[PDB]
Amino acid sequence: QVQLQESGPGLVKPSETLSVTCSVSGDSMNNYYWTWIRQSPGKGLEWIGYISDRESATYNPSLNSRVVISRDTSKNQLSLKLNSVTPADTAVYYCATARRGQRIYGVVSFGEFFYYYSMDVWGKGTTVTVS
Amino acid sequence: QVFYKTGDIIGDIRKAYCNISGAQWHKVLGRVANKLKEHFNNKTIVFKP
Amino acid sequence: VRPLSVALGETARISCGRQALGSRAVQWYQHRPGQAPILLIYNNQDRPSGIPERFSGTPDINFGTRATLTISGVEAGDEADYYCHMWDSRSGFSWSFGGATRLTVLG
Ligand SMILES: *[C@@H]1O[C@H](CO)[C@@H](O[C@@H]2O[C@H](CO)[C@@H](O[C@@H]3O[C@H](CO)[C@@H](O[C@@H]4O[C@H](CO)[C@@H](O)[C@H](O)[C@H]4NC(C)=O)[C@H](O)[C@H]3NC(C)=O)[C@H](O)[C@H]2NC(C)=O)[C@H](O)[C@H]1NC(C)=O
Ligand SMILES: *[C@@H]1O[C@H](CO)[C@@H](O)[C@H](O)[C@H]1NC(C)=O
Ligand SMILES: *[C@@H]1O[C@H](CO)[C@@H](O)[C@H](O)[C@H]1NC(C)=O
Repeated sequence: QVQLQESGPGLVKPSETLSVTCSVSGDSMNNYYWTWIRQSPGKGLEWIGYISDRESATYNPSLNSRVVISRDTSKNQLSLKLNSVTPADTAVYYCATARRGQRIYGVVSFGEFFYYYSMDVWGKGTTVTVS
Repeated sequence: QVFYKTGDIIGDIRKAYCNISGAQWHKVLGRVANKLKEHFNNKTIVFKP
Repeated sequence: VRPLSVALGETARISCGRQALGSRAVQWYQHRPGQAPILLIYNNQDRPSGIPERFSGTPDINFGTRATLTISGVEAGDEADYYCHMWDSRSGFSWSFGGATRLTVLG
């Protein structure tokens, strides 16, 4: 069973590199696509860019590719590096697993499949504020 | 005078297509190839797009 | 964000705020404050493993039908917010979850 524990710095200096990481226990590392969730206070659930098991990371265009993520093979951990942070962006972070599923509504040969992800496991949550 | 134009697609956007069974088409095309061999000196018959 | 009240002891249906532009495969997640949210329905058809049948959704048969989430009465788990995540062909990837819907029960 996955005991999803997130390493929480608690306080991060503004305009500095961040190390916010989630640990995964007793699970295959490349079994599912790896995704992260960050919810600002007084805001709806916001999903930041996910990283594939092929070490290719989708990025939210709003974040301007500030986040850099590289999954650590040894530590079973998803290391997030956030640069030039501000008090606004810092918030609670959630670690999640995404199951890629494709919905086909026509001829696959032409190409009418779109991939939709399902959040099988959700993060416990770690709250980080600027210091 | 009313000019009828295409406004939008309600739903998915899907390419138009025509489906032809491969087995029946290739059977008939083999028959056509033999009949063309009869009139074309038993040469190998090559259909190309 | 405007929460919708739910009748006490009666199952209630919430309609997804955003509208699909094509064939849709919605994702439903029930957020839990201070804990890990639990996914409710995937592909709007079948419940995930370990999830009760209390949550069900409309099929995508035909067009002109809106996806909905079913809940069982009112409880502590039902009180917390849940989200509707629309996946339609035309829009593409759905980066934003969307507006939140919350259950409120009192008296
Ligand atoms: C010509 O030949 C091609 C093959 O070369 C053939 O292509 C097939 O086209 C059909 C549609 O006519 C596709 O079937 C789709 O499959 C999806 C999922 O597999 C199904 O969607 C389910 O049903 C409804 C949606 O309508 C929804 O309530 C339900 O929830 C959906 N399922 C899920 C899990 O969400 C449908 O059966 C259908 N989708 C539609 C109609 O939108 C095949 O996938 C195509 N197969 C290939 C190989 O491309 C085509 O039909 C042929 N055309 C003729 C005229 O003969
Ligand atoms: C075409 O453009 C007009 C105006 O830019 C817009 O109102 C209309 O919805 C568009 N149609 C499609 C199919 O995009
Ligand atoms: C075309 O349609 C007919 C009847 O609708 C069916 O019997 C036949 O198999 C179809 N052919 C293909 C290639 O789908």
